[PDB]
Amino acid sequence: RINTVRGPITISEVGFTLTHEHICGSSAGFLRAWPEFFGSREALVEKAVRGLRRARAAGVRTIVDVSTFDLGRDVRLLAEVSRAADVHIVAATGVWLDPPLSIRMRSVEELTQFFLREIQYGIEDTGIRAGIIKVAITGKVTPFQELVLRAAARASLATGVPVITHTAGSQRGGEQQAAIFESEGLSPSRVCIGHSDETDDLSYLTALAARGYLIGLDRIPHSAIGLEDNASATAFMGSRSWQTRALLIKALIDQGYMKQILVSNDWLFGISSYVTNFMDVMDSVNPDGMAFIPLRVIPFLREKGIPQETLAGITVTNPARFLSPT
Amino acid sequence: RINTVRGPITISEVGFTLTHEHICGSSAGFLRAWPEFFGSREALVEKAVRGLRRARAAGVRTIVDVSTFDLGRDVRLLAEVSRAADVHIVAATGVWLDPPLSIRMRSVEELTQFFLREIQYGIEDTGIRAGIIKVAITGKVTPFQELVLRAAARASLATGVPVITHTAGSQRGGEQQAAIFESEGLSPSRVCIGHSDETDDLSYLTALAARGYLIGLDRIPHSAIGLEDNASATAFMGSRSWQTRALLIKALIDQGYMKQILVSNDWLFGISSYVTNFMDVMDSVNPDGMAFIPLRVIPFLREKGIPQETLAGITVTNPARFLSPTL
Ligand SMILES: CCCCCCP(=O)(O)Oc1ccc2ccccc2c1
Ligand SMILES: [Zn+2]
Ligand SMILES: [Zn+2]
Ligand SMILES: [Zn+2]
Ligand SMILES: [Zn+2]
Ligand SMILES: [Zn+2]
Ligand SMILES: [Zn+2]
Repeated sequence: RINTVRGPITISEVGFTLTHEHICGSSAGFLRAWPEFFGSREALVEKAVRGLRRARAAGVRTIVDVSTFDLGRDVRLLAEVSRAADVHIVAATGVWLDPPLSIRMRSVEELTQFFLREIQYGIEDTGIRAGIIKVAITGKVTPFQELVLRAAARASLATGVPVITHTAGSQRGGEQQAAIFESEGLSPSRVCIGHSDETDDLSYLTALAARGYLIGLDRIPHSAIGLEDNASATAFMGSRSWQTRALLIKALIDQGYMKQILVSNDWLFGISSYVTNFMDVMDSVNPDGMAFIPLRVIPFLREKGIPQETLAGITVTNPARFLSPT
Repeated sequence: RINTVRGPITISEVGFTLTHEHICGSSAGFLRAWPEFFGSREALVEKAVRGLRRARAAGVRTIVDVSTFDLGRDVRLLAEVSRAADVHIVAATGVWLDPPLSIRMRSVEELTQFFLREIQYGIEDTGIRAGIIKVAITGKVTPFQELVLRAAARASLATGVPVITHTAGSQRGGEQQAAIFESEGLSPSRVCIGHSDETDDLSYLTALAARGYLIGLDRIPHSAIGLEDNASATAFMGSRSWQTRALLIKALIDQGYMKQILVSNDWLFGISSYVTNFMDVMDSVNPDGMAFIPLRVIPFLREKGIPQETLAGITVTNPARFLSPTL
């Protein structure tokens, strides 16, 4: 069974899953301290519920919200939105790229215990347990990021819960992360190397897939094309089209890797961790939001000749195998 | 009136005040996400209540908790401990040295609104309103720190609440905070230059006091050494003696500046933003906690011949003048 913000669900109940999404990109405590940054908590809930309900109408049954403590994960927000939209949400533990001092001063043993608290006991006082561990690196893994990766591996070996990563920007960091994970004895089948659609290097992707890693092509809608005059947009969403991103799904299917592929939008309903009103720029590129994958990518891949069955395998079977604890 | 975590109090209720303290040094959301770091929330509350009751029995009536959002301020913790200890606590807005992205991406105008929300409306959902604005800088003030200082000046000018600031990693640089604050039209009498006991340069402190700034000699018990192993202990407390620090209080008095002096401990009852078990290092060097000022420093100054009336001016009158909102 998989833990969600509404409690445990069976695999059969998971259904069509977007495995890399967020309700709100933020910082720890920030939504509680300054909800009016989002116009109000109530407005952000309403936006999230309308968006998830549109995704649900397009067939989405589950999302995995990969926001960690330091991305401002608010598990009560997740719970409210999950229940109102009636879509399963899996919450996350782990450490993203903006740890505060109380996180970044911690040893590997301490970080392991924090992730275990979140998976085993619950998040804060809520009893809501994490279903995935999210980690991130920049460039070359920093000493602190290596501690986070080792703690993630150890928490996953203890609980069976999977790890999702990424490397900041379009740097291809999977091989360095995979080295660390394997040094801890973590099976590749527990690890998704995320934001892998940021690169065209198919040799890099195929080799990771061939080792049994899951490949997150999780950014598909993010494109700054047409937004060339917005330098903040280009830095966040890149210059590659969504079709270019989507064709990596095809390329990996064609190389025999369909079982290793996880697809998502990396969308959200509010963001405070970047420039002000960035959500508006995002919303203007992808008015579909989280429904982008079912509504637009899926038919795109069918049209390129991929079998509905192979698409169902990527969007249903792969996420269930990935999320079910081992 | 002055806002506290229990509501508004009158000037005459403020009493002997420690103007630079913390209940817990932490990070935003951390005490809620990992209270077992502190052994438990229940354990942190008990320790804080005992420590504030000790300070109270030593004559303390009010503390100012200068912890900002990014220092992990939990106003519900402050309200709980203030009630159980019967010591008023004034809470803070502002930005310390660990702003997360959602803060460090903000403009001066946005930060001004955030500080105004916490002063005028309340902190989080609690209705508890900040009574001071805390800001911090390093080195040569960074561009982001300059934004924070100007937003603080604008929030103070709109509400009358004062500003407490310091320069981390050096023993001067109040001159940087002063130039920026004055460029915004802020009166120096609304500003305390904190951690001023870290320097031995008295001409520097006297020149700020002559301009009307208040001088925080607020780190007095952090002098302590004897721990020559720890890079941690020294890189944070340092190598001087507390007496030498306390003598800066007498030095400013002798220069005619008694009205400009605020004294405190910069203590806390939990700390997660540095090395694990740093709290135990701090408690071993200063087992008096927040009672160190009234139990050690005040009698030391008395024995150096400072009169009662002067010591009451520093500990009672100056903090009430500082904290009372004055536009
Ligand atoms: C800066 C705050 C955004 C919060 C979203 C967290 P994310 O890391 O999963 O989203 C991003 C945000 C920007 C990215 C830029 C290049 C490559 C991948 C990127 C992923
Ligand atoms: Zn990411
Ligand atoms: Zn992502
Ligand atoms: Zn993401
Ligand atoms: Zn300080
Ligand atoms: Zn201080
Ligand atoms: Zn302090």
